[PDB]
Amino acid sequence: LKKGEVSLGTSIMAVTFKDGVILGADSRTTTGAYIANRVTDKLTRVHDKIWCCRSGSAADTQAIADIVQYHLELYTSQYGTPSTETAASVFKELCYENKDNLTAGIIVAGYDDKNKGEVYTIPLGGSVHKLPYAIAGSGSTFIYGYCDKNFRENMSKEETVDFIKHSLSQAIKWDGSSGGVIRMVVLTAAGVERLIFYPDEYEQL
Amino acid sequence: QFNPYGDNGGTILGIAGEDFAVLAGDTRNITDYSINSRYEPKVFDCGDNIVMSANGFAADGDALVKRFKNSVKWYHFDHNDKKLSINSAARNIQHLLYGKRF
Amino acid sequence: FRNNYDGDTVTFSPTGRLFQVEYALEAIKQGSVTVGLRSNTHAVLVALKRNADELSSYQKKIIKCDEHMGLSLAGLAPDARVLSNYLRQQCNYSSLVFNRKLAVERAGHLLCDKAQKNTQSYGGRPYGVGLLIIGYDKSGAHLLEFQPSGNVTELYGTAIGARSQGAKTYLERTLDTFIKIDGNPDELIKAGVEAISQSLRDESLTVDNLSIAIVGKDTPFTIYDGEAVAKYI
Amino acid sequence: GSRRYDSRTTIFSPEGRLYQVEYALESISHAGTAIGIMASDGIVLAAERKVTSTLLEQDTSTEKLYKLNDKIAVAVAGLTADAEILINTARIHAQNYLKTYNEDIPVEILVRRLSDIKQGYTQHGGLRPFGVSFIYAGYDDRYGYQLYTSNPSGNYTGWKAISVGANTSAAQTLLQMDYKDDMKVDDAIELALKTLSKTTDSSALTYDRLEFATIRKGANDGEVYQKIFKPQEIKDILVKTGIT
Amino acid sequence: MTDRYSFSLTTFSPSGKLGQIDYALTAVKQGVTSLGIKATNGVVIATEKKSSSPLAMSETLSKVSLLTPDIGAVYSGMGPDYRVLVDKSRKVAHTSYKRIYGEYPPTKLLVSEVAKIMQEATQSGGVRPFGVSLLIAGHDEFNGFSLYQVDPSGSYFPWKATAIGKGSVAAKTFLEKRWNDELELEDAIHIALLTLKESVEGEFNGDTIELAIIGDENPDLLGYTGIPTDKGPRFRKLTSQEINDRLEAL
Amino acid sequence: GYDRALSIFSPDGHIFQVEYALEAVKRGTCAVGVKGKNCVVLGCERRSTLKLQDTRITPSKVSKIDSHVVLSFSGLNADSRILIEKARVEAQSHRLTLEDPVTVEYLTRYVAGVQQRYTQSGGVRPFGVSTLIAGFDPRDDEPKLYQTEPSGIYSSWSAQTIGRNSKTVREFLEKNYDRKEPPATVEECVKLTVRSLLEVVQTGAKNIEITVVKPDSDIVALSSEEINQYVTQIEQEKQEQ
Amino acid sequence: GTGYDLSNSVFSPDGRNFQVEYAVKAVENGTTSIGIKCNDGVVFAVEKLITSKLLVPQKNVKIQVVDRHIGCVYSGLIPDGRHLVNRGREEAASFKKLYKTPIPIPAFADRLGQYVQAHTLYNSVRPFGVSTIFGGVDKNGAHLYMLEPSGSYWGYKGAATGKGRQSAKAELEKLVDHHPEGLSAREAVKQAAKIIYLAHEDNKEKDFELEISWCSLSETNGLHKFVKGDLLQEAIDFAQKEIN
Amino acid sequence: DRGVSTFSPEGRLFQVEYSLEAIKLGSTAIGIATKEGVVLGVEKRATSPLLESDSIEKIVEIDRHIGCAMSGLTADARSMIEHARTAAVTHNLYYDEDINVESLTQSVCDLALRFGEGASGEERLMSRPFGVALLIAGHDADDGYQLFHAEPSGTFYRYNAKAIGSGSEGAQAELLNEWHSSLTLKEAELLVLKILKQVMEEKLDENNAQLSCITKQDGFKIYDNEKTAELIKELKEKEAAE
Amino acid sequence: AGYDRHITIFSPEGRLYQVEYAFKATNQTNINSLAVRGKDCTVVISQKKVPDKLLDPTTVSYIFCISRTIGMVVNGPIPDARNAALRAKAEAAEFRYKYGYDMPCDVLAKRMANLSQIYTQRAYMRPLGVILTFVSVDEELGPSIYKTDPAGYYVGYKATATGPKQQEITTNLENHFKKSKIDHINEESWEKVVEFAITHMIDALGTEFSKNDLEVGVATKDKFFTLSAENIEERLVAIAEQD
Repeated sequence: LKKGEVSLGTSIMAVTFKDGVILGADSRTTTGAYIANRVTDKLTRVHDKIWCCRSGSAADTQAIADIVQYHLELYTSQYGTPSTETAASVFKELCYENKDNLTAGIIVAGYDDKNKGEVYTIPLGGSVHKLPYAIAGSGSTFIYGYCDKNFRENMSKEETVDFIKHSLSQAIKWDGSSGGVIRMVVLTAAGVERLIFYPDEYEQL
Repeated sequence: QFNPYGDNGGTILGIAGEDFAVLAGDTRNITDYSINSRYEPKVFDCGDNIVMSANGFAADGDALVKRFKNSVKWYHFDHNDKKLSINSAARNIQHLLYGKRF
Repeated sequence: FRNNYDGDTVTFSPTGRLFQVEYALEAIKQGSVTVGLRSNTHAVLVALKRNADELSSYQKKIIKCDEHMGLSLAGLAPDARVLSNYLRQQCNYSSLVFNRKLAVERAGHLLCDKAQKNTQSYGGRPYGVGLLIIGYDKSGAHLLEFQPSGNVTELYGTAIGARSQGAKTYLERTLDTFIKIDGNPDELIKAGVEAISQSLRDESLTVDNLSIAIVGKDTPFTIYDGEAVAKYI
Repeated sequence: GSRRYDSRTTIFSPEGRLYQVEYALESISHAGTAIGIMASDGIVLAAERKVTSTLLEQDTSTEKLYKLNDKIAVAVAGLTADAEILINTARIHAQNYLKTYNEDIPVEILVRRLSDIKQGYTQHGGLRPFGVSFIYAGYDDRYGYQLYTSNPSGNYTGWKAISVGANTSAAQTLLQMDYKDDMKVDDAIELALKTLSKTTDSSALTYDRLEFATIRKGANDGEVYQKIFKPQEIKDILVKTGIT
Repeated sequence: MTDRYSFSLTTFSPSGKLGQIDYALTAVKQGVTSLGIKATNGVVIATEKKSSSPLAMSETLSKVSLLTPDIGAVYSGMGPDYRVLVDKSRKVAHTSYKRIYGEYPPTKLLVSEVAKIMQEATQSGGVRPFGVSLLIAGHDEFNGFSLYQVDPSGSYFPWKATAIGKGSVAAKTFLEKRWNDELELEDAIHIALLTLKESVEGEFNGDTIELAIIGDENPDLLGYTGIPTDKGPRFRKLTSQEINDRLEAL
Repeated sequence: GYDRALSIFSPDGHIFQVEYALEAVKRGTCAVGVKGKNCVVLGCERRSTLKLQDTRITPSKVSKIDSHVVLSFSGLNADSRILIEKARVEAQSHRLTLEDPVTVEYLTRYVAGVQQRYTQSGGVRPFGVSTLIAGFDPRDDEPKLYQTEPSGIYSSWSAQTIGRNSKTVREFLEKNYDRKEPPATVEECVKLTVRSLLEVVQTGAKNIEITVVKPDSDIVALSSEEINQYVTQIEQEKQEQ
Repeated sequence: GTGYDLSNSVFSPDGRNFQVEYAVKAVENGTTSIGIKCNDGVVFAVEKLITSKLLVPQKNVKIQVVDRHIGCVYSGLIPDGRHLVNRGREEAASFKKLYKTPIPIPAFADRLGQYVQAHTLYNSVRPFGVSTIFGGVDKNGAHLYMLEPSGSYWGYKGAATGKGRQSAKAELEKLVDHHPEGLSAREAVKQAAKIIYLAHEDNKEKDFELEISWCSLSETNGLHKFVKGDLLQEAIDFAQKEIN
Repeated sequence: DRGVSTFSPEGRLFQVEYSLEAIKLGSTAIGIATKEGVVLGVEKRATSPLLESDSIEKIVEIDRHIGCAMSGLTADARSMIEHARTAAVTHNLYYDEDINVESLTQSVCDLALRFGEGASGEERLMSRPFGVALLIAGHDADDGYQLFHAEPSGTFYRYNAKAIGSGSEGAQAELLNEWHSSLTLKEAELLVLKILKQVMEEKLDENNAQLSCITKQDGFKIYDNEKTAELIKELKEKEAAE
Repeated sequence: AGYDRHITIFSPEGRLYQVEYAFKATNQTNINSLAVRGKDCTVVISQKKVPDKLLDPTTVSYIFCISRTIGMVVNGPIPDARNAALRAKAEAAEFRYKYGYDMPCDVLAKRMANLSQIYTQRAYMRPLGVILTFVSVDEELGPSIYKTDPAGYYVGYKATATGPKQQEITTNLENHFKKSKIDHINEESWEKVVEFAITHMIDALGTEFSKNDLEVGVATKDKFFTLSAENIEERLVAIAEQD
């Protein structure tokens, strides 16, 4: 993270479920103890069903994403929808290449028809992993035990949701950097759906 | 920071014979207190009845020795398989070494 | 038309042809003759070394690019020297990068594709030499012919340059014999000896006229000149 | 192949000539007659606005006489565009030279500067030269007033007076006739104007058909002063010639 | 590939001529007759909007284009050539002037700058001169209104008024007839209408014709308020309405 | 970017561009130089096609590359300038690099390649200038006379002329000059020069311009008066018979 | 005028590039070769002309593979397509390097067509003297493509190039009618073999060798591979019977 | 016109082919490789008495152990000469030794084809072939003395002796008979110098010709006019016997 | 001299024949295509010709989707089409990338036209002998029609067609549009607009068309797409009803 840019952190988690994957992250962006923008969406679309959880330097992610979005769009404008995996490959490249200049972790997730939902983590190492679910950002620290014990495959949409909803709330609860509101994004064959949650709810779970 | 260098351990000994010549070092390769390979031949004939060994960070000398024999090949190409004089290689290798001067 | 279509490497004939190539291909014939053949165990290079004069020496038509690999040439020498060196690197490169003796076939591809640049690329010219190349490898002995068109071919035997056709027939005429000759390079030689004699027209090969090279199973790519060829003269 | 299309600019005549240079010179014949004179006390610059008209705006218009520096201004014989290139460059070059030494460029240095630049196209590049030649009017410390010239070939000379464009030989004759070394600017002024009016290919020699300038160390001075005359001023001095 | 035409494409004739330029002029003369007039209060330029098909939407093509809020341009010739030059002209103005001086260049320099480009086409290899000439009008603080004409020669000079393209000769003829110093723009506007009407063959109206002026600054067009120093663009383009309005005033 | 090869072997193996450059050389106003016993003198005809020029500010057909070494030429005044230039850099370079000004030959050989390069250089034409090089080596008074030509070839001359008509005056010089006796006196060397000069110049003093290199960076150009005085004298001795 | 053909990028008076059209000449001259997209996948069939006994059987191989799923074959000057092929091999590598996937046939198809067309874009660039039949199984089925020096390729239910293409195009058209269903790779293998011999009847004057390769979503899983041995020998005699 | 790398309809390079013309236009230059040494001699060919033949050297020393002579357009070689000399030095710089005459020679001929306009496959920047041919004489431990004829073709051969330049072929024929391995440096001097005087338009002298040798002991050694004049006069005596 | 024919430089008349010859290669593929702004939408109709069975017909298109929003149909050599489309496709994303929003249609055309203009002026570059047709529903302009030539010249169109018989189709619509007086079709459903065009396509071509016969594409708000043969046939169904 460079000196003077806003720090993301918050808590990003993406979980595949029986009908697909849903992405969620806190809304809170901070520079030090100061919360730069509490409402900021960290969930981002590079591509129609292909999406990303942005952690690390917001500038990086913000900058990186469109680049991927660019190429994918270009790629799609050529060859159509890439695999959510292929999308990850794009990030990895820039990540793995510019890692020395880049501080970003990225959970890449996209809904494929054939693959249903998918999740791909790219930590700052530029490595890539397809996962049933993934978490990253600062608050992710607190929730691993929670997540793992509580995670299941092919849960419902909503089972995942609350599993998400609780997990983040913990991170939001425990992490300072995690907070604002819980933005969730739905990835299925049904389509893309953003979901928001206000503290007065998820703070209480 | 990544260190470009290290040591693989193992001392080498040259001796010029009057009529003959001999060179030797151990076969032991190590890292710190860990033995890389008890048997790791460190000394190499490069051809023309001329043998070479580089003791230090191996991969350096390794690629070097490699590069050197490479030079030998082209020498024979260009000098029409003339034998390379033991001194010449030195003058040559000096360049190779000094080619890395910095 | 000629001056129109023969001028530039980049320009097809109305029939879609490259006369510069065809001319470059011509110089092959202008070049002296060299001969080559292989067993499965061995591959033989046989060249007739041409002079300017008797006061001059006989230009060597044969080149070693490697221990398993070297070549012969009929055509403009420098191109080969360019290519041979280029090739030598590759073999050495393969030897460097992969610790791998360059596959004779895989070797030809590069040169095939290399001159192919000259072909389609304006400003240049194809190489002025057709090439015979032998190598022994994990796939064994191999004889590869090159064309300045880029076209490469793996043969049992062949010859190029001036009037190489006679032996070429004789080789084809002799086909199954030498290829069966295995571990006896001598006959493999003496076959090629009789071969190059076929397209010998003006004179007989001599100690200096003839040039011989061989790679084989345990035979590294090597060259026999003069006294070496004497017993085979 | 590209060869078909090359005019092969820089290639020698069998006689060792460069026809482009030749032809560039030829277009310069077609260029508006431009004249300059080094007087004893100054240097005069007068050139015919060529291809003029009523709604042609004169005042802002300068197609010929351009100022590289306050000690170096020039008259242009050739394509207006091409010179402006060199014009700009030289200025920079001078400015550089100035910025280099904090001192003004001895004119030839700037002249020879452009000289070889033209010559740049001459000996290389397959590039057409400029169809332009120049009257180089400059004052220096060393030779004081200096009147130079150039040709697209880059060859260049000094002059006590000179003319370019059309009617040069005629002017040159008139000039090489009427000139005398000690002439004062104002004499040379009319002298050119005389030569101009005569060498004028049109009917009348008129200000609106002219560009005019002078390099002069003024009476109150120590700053050798270049001046371009305004059309009226030109028209005014046009009268002073009796040409009226 | 690898352009091997590095050699100047247009070469001096045995007569000392540059034919491409001459032919450009030829093509330029072929251009749709287009005019400009520098009046007292300002400058106006005009040209006929050429429809090669009514299916085509004329307005989608602009032969007159603002270079700077006080400078806009028009041509006679190949549209495409005019098109790209506009951008460069626009760009170089920002870059080589505004991005240096923070403002919009005096009409001359930009013109001088533009012509520089066209010259380059004439000289550098691999390229041909452009198929247009340019009538350029601008107002600057010190030189006020000015009107320029740039050729594929890259030569440029001011005018009191002028026209380029086919009927331009006939136009300029009538222009010289009509023009005086003291013409105010509107009459000059009206004049241009009169003049271009002659160069006009098919329908003559704001939908057939393209008019714009260098006028007084237009705070409305400034797009914002609160800045005293900037009262907006002097340039404007005229509506077919306004045109046809004054085409009544014919 | 323009590589195009102008200089090419003719069907019979010539480069006409070179051969045509020879013409501009011939077309170039004649230039001549001769080396006196201690000295060298350089005659040049001022291109006389025009006049009324200011000769002061107009450069001399002869030019100094370095304090001890000068050059004259015949050909396009343009082409010279570049040639003139790099040599000047060269000496300074040699001065700087070698702690020493060049030998006349050194720059000579240097300049030659420059031409000689542009021959087998592509995308450029050769120069149209042949040159005469004069100078006395560092710590050597000895006359050094060198003739170069767009083909980039140089050589030493007891005396040499170049340009138009050079053959004519050369024939004069060939007989008029004697190797066994260099015109030791600068003047007589100058004299022999001007004698040779009017053989072409066709009666002018100003039309003629003279320059003399003496040892140790001693180099001088001569005034028309000095010239005319020789012109006068020469005429007499001719007239006398 | 004339000689429009004499430089590549030039438009003919009718707006054509005869060089490419001339390049097309040797394309026909190129050894007749065909390709077939069977039900799951594609098959690549080419005649190998035997010039002499000195040729070593099976050794000089025409059909070339790009990545592991894409075979390619071309009538024309061998080094050309080879040169091109490498670039394709480059393309997919880059593509896969970027996209982590093996490249879609159509994707791969497109990239080349540009690079070929590039050689239509300059009078100094010699068009390609080859036309490659190429394809393979990809994410969605297979595809069968043949790219022309024109820079034009298409989806092909069947494809043929070289001399005997007519005899081929005949047979291909037939099997289309024989099997609008599709075809089994096996029969795709078999039928091509017949087609080749039939196609060879144009070149019947000399003996040849038969090389056939294929990419089967089923049998090669989507890899591209040669037909070899018995199955190879099968289609031979299958055809060698049917040829009689 | 026509491309520079354009092959003859026979597959030959016109410019190269034409380059051979100026080769014959070059002064006749001759040398003889002996076991004793290699004699070199060349045609000064002064175009004027005012031309001082001292400044004419078509014989040049590459190095002590290796030197060469030129016949053709001379200053072309300057690069090559400068190039060549470098290589040996370079070789010695790397290899702490002399270079095989061939190895050097071979290296030099690689300059040959490097003319081209943006040539396909490499960047070799020169417009035209070299306008000169080279007799090359050097003594190397391996090959002893040798004589190679460098060519703008990039081809070169060993030669018992060789005649290049204008009167080459006839002089060459002379060499054919005259030469034998057992020739002596002095004889070779005599032979060359005579055959020079033979082929020379002008009456041979030390001034209108130039001599030198390369001798394993002394490497490359020039002959001065005086030793030359003696040999000349010596020939004049020996040439006049019967 | 006469190379002016061969290269791009002003004729003695100031003309570029390479350009004008490139205008030949336009209809060389001999496809009569059209474009019309519907009410909300824009529809492109074109001849889809399949000479050979062995082809994949589905692979045959001159209508290319440049963006999510912008489709483009091409008239001329398929390689240049395959060439040009990518160029465009490169732009929009980069435009979208650089400028944050998808390139409005004209800009593309304006952009692409420059290239030709470049090729126009550049010698070693030949121009492409394709005419390009750019339509989409521009959020600001709604339906929009832009057609570029090898000259770098282009303009908006109320509607336009391209092909050998383009002239007639031009007339037909002009008549129709003069009759309508309105720039775009009143029909809200492109469906009708498709059928409308095909009608006037069939009309001005006097030629009936099957599902395979036609290449069809549909510019909609925020999306361009091309119809199936079914959709085609579906339209072919109703046209058989009204007519």
